[PDB]
Amino acid sequence: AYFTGTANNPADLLAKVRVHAESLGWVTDRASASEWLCHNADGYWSFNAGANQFQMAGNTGFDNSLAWNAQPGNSVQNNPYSSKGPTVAQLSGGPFTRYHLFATAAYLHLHVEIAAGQFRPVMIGSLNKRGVGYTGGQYVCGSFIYTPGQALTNNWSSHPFDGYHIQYSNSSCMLRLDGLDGGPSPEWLPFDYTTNVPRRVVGPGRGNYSSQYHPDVGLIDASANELNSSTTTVPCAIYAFGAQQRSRYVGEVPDFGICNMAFLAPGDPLVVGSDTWRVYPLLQRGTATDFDSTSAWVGYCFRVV
Amino acid sequence: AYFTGTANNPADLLAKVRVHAESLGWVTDRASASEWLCHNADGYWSFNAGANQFQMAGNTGFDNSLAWNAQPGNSVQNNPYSSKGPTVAQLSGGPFTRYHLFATAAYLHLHVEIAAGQFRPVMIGSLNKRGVGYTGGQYVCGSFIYTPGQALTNNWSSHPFDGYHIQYSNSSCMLRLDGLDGGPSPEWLPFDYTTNVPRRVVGPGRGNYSSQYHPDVGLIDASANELNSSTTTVPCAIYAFGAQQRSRYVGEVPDFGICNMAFLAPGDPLVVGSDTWRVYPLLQRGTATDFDSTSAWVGYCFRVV
Amino acid sequence: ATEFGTAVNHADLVERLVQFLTASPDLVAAGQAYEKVFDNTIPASGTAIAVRQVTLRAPGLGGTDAIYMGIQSYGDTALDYYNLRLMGGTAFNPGAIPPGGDYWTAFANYSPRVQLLAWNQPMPYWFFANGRRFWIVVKVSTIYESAGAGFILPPCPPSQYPYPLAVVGSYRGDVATRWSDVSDRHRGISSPYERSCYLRDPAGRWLGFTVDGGAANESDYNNRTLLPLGCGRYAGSSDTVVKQLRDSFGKFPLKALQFVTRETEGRRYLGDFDGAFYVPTLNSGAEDVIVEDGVDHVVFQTAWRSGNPWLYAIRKD
Amino acid sequence: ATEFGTAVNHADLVERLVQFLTASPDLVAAGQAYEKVFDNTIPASGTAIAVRQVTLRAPGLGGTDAIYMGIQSYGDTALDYYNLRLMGGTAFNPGAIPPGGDYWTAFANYSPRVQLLAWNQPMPYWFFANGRRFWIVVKVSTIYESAGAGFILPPCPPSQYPYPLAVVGSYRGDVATRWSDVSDRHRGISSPYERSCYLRDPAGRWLGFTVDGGAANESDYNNRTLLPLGCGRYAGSSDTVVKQLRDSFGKFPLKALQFVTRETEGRRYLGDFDGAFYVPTLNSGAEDVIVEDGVDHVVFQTAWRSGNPWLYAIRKD
Repeated sequence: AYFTGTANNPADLLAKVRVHAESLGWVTDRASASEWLCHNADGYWSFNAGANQFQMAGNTGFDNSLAWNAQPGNSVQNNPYSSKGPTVAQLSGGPFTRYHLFATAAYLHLHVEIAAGQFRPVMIGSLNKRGVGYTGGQYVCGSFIYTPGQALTNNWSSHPFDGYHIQYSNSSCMLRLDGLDGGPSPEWLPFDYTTNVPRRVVGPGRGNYSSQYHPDVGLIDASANELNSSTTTVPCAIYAFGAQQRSRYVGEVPDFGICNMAFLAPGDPLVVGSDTWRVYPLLQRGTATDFDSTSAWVGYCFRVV
Repeated sequence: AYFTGTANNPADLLAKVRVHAESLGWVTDRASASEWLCHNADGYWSFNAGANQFQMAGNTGFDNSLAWNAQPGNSVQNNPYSSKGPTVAQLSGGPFTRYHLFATAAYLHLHVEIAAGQFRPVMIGSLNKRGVGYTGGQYVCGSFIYTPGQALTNNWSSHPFDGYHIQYSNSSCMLRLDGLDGGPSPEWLPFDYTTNVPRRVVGPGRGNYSSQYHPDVGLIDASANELNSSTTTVPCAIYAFGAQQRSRYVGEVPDFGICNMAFLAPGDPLVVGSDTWRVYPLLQRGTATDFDSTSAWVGYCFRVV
Repeated sequence: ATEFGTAVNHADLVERLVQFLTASPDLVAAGQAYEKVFDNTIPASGTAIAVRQVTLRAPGLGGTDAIYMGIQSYGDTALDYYNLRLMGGTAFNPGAIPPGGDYWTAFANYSPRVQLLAWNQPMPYWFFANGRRFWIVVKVSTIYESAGAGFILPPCPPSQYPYPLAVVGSYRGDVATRWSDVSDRHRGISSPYERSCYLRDPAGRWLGFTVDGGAANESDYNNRTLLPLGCGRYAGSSDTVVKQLRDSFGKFPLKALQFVTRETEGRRYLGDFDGAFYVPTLNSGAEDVIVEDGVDHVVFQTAWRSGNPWLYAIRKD
Repeated sequence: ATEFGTAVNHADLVERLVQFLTASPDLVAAGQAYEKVFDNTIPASGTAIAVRQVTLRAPGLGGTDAIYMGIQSYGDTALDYYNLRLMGGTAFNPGAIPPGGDYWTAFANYSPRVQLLAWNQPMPYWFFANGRRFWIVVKVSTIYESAGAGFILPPCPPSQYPYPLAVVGSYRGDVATRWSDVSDRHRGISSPYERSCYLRDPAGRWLGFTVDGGAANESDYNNRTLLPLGCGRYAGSSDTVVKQLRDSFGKFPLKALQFVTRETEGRRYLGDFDGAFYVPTLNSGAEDVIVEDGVDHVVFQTAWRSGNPWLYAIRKD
């Protein structure tokens, strides 16, 4: 359920997380030191480990004779982007201080502390349908950094479930929504807002950025209570846009919420109800208005079981 | 301690209050059906009952051969006023709904409901020295009405302990302060502000009137708490102005407070501590801003024993 | 707990409401019926309809809460309106009524009044009530009028915040208005504007919430708004997802309405409407009933316009 | 609980303050000593003095309360101010300090800082402390300066309002100042001005109080003031009784200081200063001691001037 450890290189994280997944019962169609083609009862995913980053891509079928980024129904070719690039998570090429892994039969969440105050979360899983009848819902997210030294959370940067980013080559996260507007079933909608594409998805990823497009940004802003120092979990709703510019609620991320870290430390416990919550910063804590050099006080909450 | 009754004429109240005072040990030097010359261990007072009003005056010595308003050291001749008028309490024809009487060995307080919603307070006693060394301190107050039908609480009106009034003939209340600024011991300081007389006294009498001169007016305004609907007692501090506009705090009114009735009815109880409080309106309840036709919500919180 | 019908006039409506509150089978069986502590008609009507004043007591679901409301009926024949006013408080005291004036001032922590617009005629109605809150909806031709009050559900224990009283109405009760008005200030519960929704701050302060700013309104309330319909604060464009929300394969998503305040001093989250949710408009409308997990919800729209951001659904249980 | 002495410098002054809070015979015997939950020096001093950060916890008289406070010693040699910043809160969390930045933000329900002005040279001092509040006064040559924080005494049971925390200082802590300032904003506790006294509302909202209004200050705080020195709200003349207050036959009357808020929403009485009163200036001044009912009181004057409104006394026990 909850695991911790250390890793000098990304390959060590890769090895330990595959060990954990196999121990849990995850089905790995192909396994290698750097390339995976795994799947579960929900969907298919493929991952590749680079020198200082991870490359992720969705999948719908298997073919061992094809490359890691050429599986049937791959997201590289089945996306509105003209660049045709897969998901990317930009990590470091050095010793990672620590990581925290949440493993389940339906989703996998990873939070890696590459260095003191530096964190790189990775999310894979499927959204809770909540009784809504739709095919797909598999989401794969990565962490991207624009430029070290300069504004780390600049406008061009992209984050998991982001709702406002500027980039023409790569996307930090992506979502699957099959059979939208009568199109072919294989559809891998990315998180973009400025491309004006007929079909796209948006999320509260960035948290409380100035130009974030989501109605719950205020809820995340007020997650902290000045009265009793109490914090509440806000469901992370995902919205999708159709050809006719008519939005449709699609669901929420299982066992995941956002809250302000204005009055809590990384990993501080606050048990709300019978369930227990683990809260860690997205990238790096700063001040309230430090939306350029760090991630401000946006906190990722995971339900620990 | 606490008495109630009815009186068809002012003479009835006269008889009942003298009976109560005598039963409580008060010493009456001379008594009659309409005139009084009484005293106690604190001071001397004289009262006269008119057709529809009471005439009161302080005293320092006794002389049975002198009229009711001609006793030694009488306030009529020993006051800065050029008119040389005694204290006056203006009432109605005599029909009284009820009267509430508070009697003690040191002070006497009366509140008569002349008619439905009409109340007239009468005050006699001495201020609590509170360790302050001064001779005198006896106070006698009455209730005066400017004109029925028109603005009842007009500027020209005067009230017990009033801090703002316009009148050249009569005063609603007085206060004794002997030997002020090296003058002769017999000195009866009236409650006036606009005469610019070298020596005068002021009080919170009017309550929370717009042009009321007292620093606690805010305390009276905020006496009612919106948090728990709780009400507190505010001591009725009195101020005396010296020969050259130098004020000297003199004391507080015993067993008396002035309190807001925004959220309370006449006579409702609100026990604060081991002591119990009785609250009855000054003249007549109105709205918040009705400072002309009625007495707004100024309240007289007393201690009942 | 729910009642649908037609009242021959505004008076008929008010005694229908009181009988529903005091004799509904669920209310009486569960011991949740409300108690009438005051009922008078003080004014001498001239060229106006008789004014009925009612104040009722409320125990709440647990029976340990003390909740007090007030209801007034006010109308004028010359202008042809029969406004019904509402207010709340924490204590009542009949003797605290001045000669003349009015009685609503006697309420402890008295709050400005809200009102519902109607007139003397057969009006279809909808009643929703519970031990902690009540909701009123009236169908006026093509216009739907609504209001209500009760307790919100804060995420904090009731021990330290036992009085989360909220009062909401279509229009401010400080002035008399005719139901035929077409001004934008006249709207529903989901979108308060110009003193249309008051809530008791844990500090006993009736803070007003407005989804949109207004010069006439006090500057204090501009910083506290209803986020779900007030997404414009952060969005850099007039058109946002909320205005373009639509069903998903025939399923109507129900979105909770939140209370939030963000001033210089601090931030806090207060609670959520109990039984009120926002829903889209396309391919739907008022009077519509949607079933989600076995509980039905009715659909209603604001009088001003029937647009996407001015349409809400209310749980009927 | 009381200590009179001379601290060789600001660092030694804070040192003596902490030793007084720890080992004072009254505090230790009664078990009212505070606990130090944090003490660090994060910054790398350049052309400035070392910065000391301290966070302490007070249990209160009954031992069931939770009080958190922080003290900072910020100075700049090239400008020669050794300011001592103060602030309060309800909880602390050392891990909530961001890389860089500061730690005072980690406080739960953080409040703007107040401060104390002095510099590195021997300085007479007057320290008053109790389980619920503390007072600091330093005689800076021609200037008397003072500050403090603690719990006020509301008239309501502590069951529902257990955190009446108040912080007051001579000047706002948002800017750096030289103790030779010539602005009217630099004054004492009895009369705050321009964010000089903050009080935590029962709704967890830090409400500042100012005796006199100010365009720079927020509009909300104008209507809430300290009545004793704010008599000008109702008086129709510049000269009032309070300005002309004087002793009576050698007896100096002590007047309690007041907290009151009169807003549009409602009114409420918050509490009084514990151990601070208003007294006149005539035939008296600073370093004066007056005994009332066997209890002594010291006399201090504001930095601005020693005028009648600009003077207050502190109980010494």
